[PDB]
Amino acid sequence: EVQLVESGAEVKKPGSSVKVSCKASGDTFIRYSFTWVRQAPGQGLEWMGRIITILDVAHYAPHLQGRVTITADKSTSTVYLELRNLRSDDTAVYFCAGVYEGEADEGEYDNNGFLKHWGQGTLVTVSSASTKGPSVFPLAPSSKSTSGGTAALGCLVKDYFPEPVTVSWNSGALTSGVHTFPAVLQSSGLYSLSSVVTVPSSSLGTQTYICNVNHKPSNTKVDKKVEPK
Amino acid sequence: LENVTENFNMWKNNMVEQMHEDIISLWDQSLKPCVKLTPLCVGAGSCNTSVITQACPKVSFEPIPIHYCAPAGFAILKCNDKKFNGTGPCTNVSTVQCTHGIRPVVSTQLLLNGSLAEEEIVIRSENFTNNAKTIIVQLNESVVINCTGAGHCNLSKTQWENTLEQIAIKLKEQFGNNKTIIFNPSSGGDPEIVTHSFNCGGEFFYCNSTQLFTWNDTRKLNNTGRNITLPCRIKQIINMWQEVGKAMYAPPIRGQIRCSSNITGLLLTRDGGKDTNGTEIFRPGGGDMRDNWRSELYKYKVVKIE
Ligand SMILES: *[C@@H]1O[C@H](CO)[C@@H](O)[C@H](O)[C@H]1NC(C)=O
Ligand SMILES: *[C@@H]1O[C@H](CO)[C@@H](O)[C@H](O)[C@H]1NC(C)=O
Ligand SMILES: *[C@@H]1O[C@H](CO)[C@@H](O)[C@H](O)[C@H]1NC(C)=O
Ligand SMILES: *[C@@H]1O[C@H](CO)[C@@H](O)[C@H](O)[C@H]1NC(C)=O
Ligand SMILES: *[C@@H]1O[C@H](CO)[C@@H](O)[C@H](O)[C@H]1NC(C)=O
Ligand SMILES: *[C@@H]1O[C@H](CO)[C@@H](O)[C@H](O)[C@H]1NC(C)=O
Ligand SMILES: *[C@@H]1O[C@H](CO)[C@@H](O)[C@H](O)[C@H]1NC(C)=O
Ligand SMILES: *[C@@H]1O[C@H](CO)[C@@H](O)[C@H](O)[C@H]1NC(C)=O
Ligand SMILES: *[C@@H]1O[C@H](CO)[C@@H](O)[C@H](O)[C@H]1NC(C)=O
Ligand SMILES: *[C@@H]1O[C@H](CO)[C@@H](O)[C@H](O)[C@H]1NC(C)=O
Ligand SMILES: *[C@H]1O[C@H](CO)[C@@H](O)[C@H](O)[C@H]1NC(C)=O
Ligand SMILES: *[C@H]1O[C@H](CO)[C@@H](O)[C@H](O)[C@H]1NC(C)=O
Repeated sequence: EVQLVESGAEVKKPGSSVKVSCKASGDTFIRYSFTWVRQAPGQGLEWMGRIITILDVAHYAPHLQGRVTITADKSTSTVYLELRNLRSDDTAVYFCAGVYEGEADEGEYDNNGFLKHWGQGTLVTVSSASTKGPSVFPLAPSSKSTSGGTAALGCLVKDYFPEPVTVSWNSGALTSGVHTFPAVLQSSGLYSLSSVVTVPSSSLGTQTYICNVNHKPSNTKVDKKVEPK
Repeated sequence: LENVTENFNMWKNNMVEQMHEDIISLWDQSLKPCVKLTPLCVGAGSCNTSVITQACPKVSFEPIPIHYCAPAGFAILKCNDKKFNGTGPCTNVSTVQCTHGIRPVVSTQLLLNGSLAEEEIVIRSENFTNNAKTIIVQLNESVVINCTGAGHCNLSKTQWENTLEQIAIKLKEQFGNNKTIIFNPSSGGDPEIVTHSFNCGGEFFYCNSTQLFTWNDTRKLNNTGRNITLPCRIKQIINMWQEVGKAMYAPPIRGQIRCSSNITGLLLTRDGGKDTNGTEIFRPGGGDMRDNWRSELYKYKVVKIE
């Protein structure tokens, strides 16, 4: 019963090359055939290829032949996936996936296409943009729109890169009744999401609202006071 | 029979190489691997592996007998004798159209469905003195052996015990009567050579032949066993006999694979011992499918018209 570990998410620029690692542990390495399955944001699984490890042979996906390679280091027990000539569309979460094959070290081999063990997934952003912390802008609580019960307000993390971004309200307390939207890619090449929390108006002016946005990539942690302005 | 005296050399017979090459091509259009790896070097040590991936159709490869008829400008000469070394001057030679029907069975250690020895058990060898040259045994009475994809083969403990005797006796009758004859399992090497490998239903069986080659010219092994059961195993990743390189075949599928072949001969290979006391140790051998072909063409030789 193996556990697959992957290399870190990498931000590569167009026309470049990226190599993602995948540590295989918990069982006999050569008894597994590993497959890389990529998935672009919003998109769905796309078979990238599979390496019949023990044999050290790997077959690939038509639309990738030439620009992709799958190799395995039996010594360190790792599998690698290399894509060269990166395009923007290559931007996706590259999954490492494996399946048991049988006493392959003994000649037995099921050569299974499905994937029983999956990796945590490694994200690769292939874009011409540059790493840059975000900028949080408070969303004035609808004081002249909603009343009587509760009012909704929030933040607007705009122009950040590469990804991803975490969000919490009031240092991490008011995480309830909040709808943090998936980021969105702007024409510039940057992303921008939004976080909101519909809370009672009678609490505007005592509980200084502050969304806590973090962006490890840029190593820029931001806090913004959402005063009922 | 032909009224003339000619030379024969099964160990340098050319039909062997002509059939072998045929049997290989009889394999490239019947049993095609999903992947085939083969060495590729320029000589500079470094050796890339040439990979090939083709369809892997499950076919129940069932060998058809093969005849060998001389065309024209050519004639086949057959040797006739109850005990022919297959390497020398044959007295009762005789020209024939086609050689007897031969079922190109590819296997190691045991020769299956071959041709039995008319008289008694005969053992040929390009040089018995050389502990490197395979000894081809020829049974005069075959020993049925049934293998199944279920994981094993059954053999008559009786018949096999006898056989080892009527073989062990033909051995010392060549290396010295006052010499003890012993049988041990493979010394080592590839799975295909270390076990009794062969193909059945297109499945590459690998039967452990320890119980067949652990016979001491003293004791027995029939305590609570009527039949010998070799623990066989079907492999998908195998070393090719046609050429250095591995090859992966697709897993088994037919609800049942079964074989019932005639152990018509063996391929032994005694160990040197460096002239040590009379204690010749013979072990399973083969892996060079030509010896097989040989065991069938040992008494033939095609020749050009005069
Ligand atoms: C690999 O083998 C090829 C033979 O096709 C040879 O030309 C090359 O120098 C070797 N090195 C590589 C590419 O690994
Ligand atoms: C050869 O076969 C006959 C029966 O076909 C058997 O009686 C004889 O003993 C065999 N010769 C030996 C011992 O190799
Ligand atoms: C092998 O199978 C045959 C039928 O093909 C049977 O007659 C024979 O008894 C079997 N031999 C064994 C299991 O020893
Ligand atoms: C065997 O060798 C000879 C036969 O050549 C025989 O006279 C002798 O007594 C025997 N000695 C042995 C090796 O036991
Ligand atoms: C079967 O063969 C293996 C090696 O191939 C050997 O080590 C083992 O002891 C054998 N088992 C039997 C049936 O004696
Ligand atoms: C051969 O002899 C050895 C030791 O004398 C014994 O362990 C082995 O079982 C014998 N082979 C058989 C099974 O006949
Ligand atoms: C040894 O076992 C075989 C069957 O495996 C049997 O036919 C034979 O009679 C046994 N040996 C004796 C004579 O006790
Ligand atoms: C050849 O093998 C079959 C399979 O067990 C057997 O039944 C048949 O009698 C054998 N025929 C020969 C060559 O004697
Ligand atoms: C001849 O030997 C082959 C071994 O490959 C076996 O599969 C076949 O069944 C034998 N002949 C018969 C009785 O069908
Ligand atoms: C043959 O047996 C051993 C072989 O290892 C050897 O030491 C011995 O001198 C020879 N003769 C005997 C004692 O049987
Ligand atoms: C066949 O017999 C004739 C008798 O005249 C003889 O000349 C010839 O050499 C013989 N051939 C054989 C079998 O050696
Ligand atoms: C071959 O010819 C010799 C010489 O007469 C004879 O002794 C032998 O029986 C013949 N062999 C056969 C049966 O073809």
